[PDB]
Amino acid sequence: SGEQVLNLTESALIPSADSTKADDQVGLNVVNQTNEGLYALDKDGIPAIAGAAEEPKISDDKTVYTIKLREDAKWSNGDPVTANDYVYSWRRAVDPNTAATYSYLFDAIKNGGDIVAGKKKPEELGIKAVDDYTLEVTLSKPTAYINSLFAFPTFFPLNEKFVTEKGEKYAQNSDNMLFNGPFELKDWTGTNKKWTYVKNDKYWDKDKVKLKQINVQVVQDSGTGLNLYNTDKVDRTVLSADYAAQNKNNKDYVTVNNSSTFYIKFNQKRAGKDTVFANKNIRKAIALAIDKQSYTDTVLKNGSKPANNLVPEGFTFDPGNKEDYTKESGKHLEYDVKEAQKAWKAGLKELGVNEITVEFTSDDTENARKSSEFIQDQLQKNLDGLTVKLKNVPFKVRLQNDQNQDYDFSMSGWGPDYQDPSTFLDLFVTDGAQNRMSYSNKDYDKILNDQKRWDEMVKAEKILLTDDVAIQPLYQRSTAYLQKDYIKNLQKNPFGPDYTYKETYLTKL
Amino acid sequence: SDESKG
Repeated sequence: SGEQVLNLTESALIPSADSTKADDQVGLNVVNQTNEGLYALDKDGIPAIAGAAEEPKISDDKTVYTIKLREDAKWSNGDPVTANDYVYSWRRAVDPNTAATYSYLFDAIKNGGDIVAGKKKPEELGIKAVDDYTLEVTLSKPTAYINSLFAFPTFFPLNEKFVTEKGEKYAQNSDNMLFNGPFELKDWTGTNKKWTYVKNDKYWDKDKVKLKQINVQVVQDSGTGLNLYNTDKVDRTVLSADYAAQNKNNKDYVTVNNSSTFYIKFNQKRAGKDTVFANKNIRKAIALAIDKQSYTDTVLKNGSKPANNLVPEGFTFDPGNKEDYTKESGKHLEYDVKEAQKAWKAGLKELGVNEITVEFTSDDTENARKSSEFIQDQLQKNLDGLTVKLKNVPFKVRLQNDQNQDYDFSMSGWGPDYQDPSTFLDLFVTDGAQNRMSYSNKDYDKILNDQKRWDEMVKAEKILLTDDVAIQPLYQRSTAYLQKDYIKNLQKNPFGPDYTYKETYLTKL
Repeated sequence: SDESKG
């Protein structure tokens, strides 16, 4: 009931809206509204056929998938969505020229690994257009979460003609994108603080889309957000720190468990030279010197809780006995000032220095600045002779500097792309596109490269955390909001792109 | 997916 226009906020400028290249939660959420793959997560968090017209035929050994495509699916320029669009985009994803950070997900597809490494041509990838509306996908091995990959933006189709025509400007703004999802993107210049979703009249399932328009603006402090919410300019707003705590008893307060882990990254090599974090004792000193409980109680105050695992609690469970991965792994790198100070003294002796300066990178929101000041406080008071310089940059700049290894240490986070520990653990394999720390442990790589698979993944976390201190988990993220009661059917996805607005609607007045 | 600190 009433006008079906939804007004939302986002905490950062869009880093990428290229469905192949995007690897961040902001951009992946955008392309999830505007484009669509073979599957998409349903209301219960299960991948369901979307671009696929029916349930695939699957071989006995579960490696060959024969998939019929919707014959009524169209691009926003009227071109039909065909098998060729999937072949093109999956080859694009593995093509070394593209340097797509998620190219490693295509290890699941026959020859994907070899193509990323330049050992085979992209045309050898295990996807074939049998005809214009039929795919044959050949996996490298049985992959239980394959349908979750099919629901992930890197596996969405692309219109080769359009992508080619736009060249290096492809997806740099909303005029340089094509849409096959519930919404079209409008009003995005590439670098501005507003953008718009408009119901796509050429979407095959448009009769289920109820919102005519979704307006998004960048807001980076809860006070501004709250004022906009109270003056009815936005319908949902993020609350952090005291703003969460002051509104936690409000009728419209809601908490979202993101099953995401925020962690400290320790870059071991910058501009070709070892940093101080090449020393394990120094990594351990920083890691163990942060009161994680106080952090969440002081900085977040939003349902977030301390993390002593990379893999979040409550997310993934043993196929044998159904017990949580985190219970089997146990805690790692628990807050301990004395053990931190022991590591600090030993590290400083090994390096032959009395003092160290390092720069801590985080984002440029009000709460990220509070976070950084808290961590600076913790490390400086606990570790004599340590100076921590603060860098607080736009999310996209942090990510660029991460890819370039142009940082010392940083606050980073990962949300799962499918429901298995590997979504987290695979990040820190040697030379991985999401490693970017020059962290390399061959035993860790060997583990990650069925009950046996699970048991080994449990063991891997001990190597990463307790043994090597590659990173330091800080918290398991929840997010607090005020949310107007008239928003109905707001689908929060348990993994992959964060939201699906497709069937969201409003019961205003 | 890489997470932003709100």
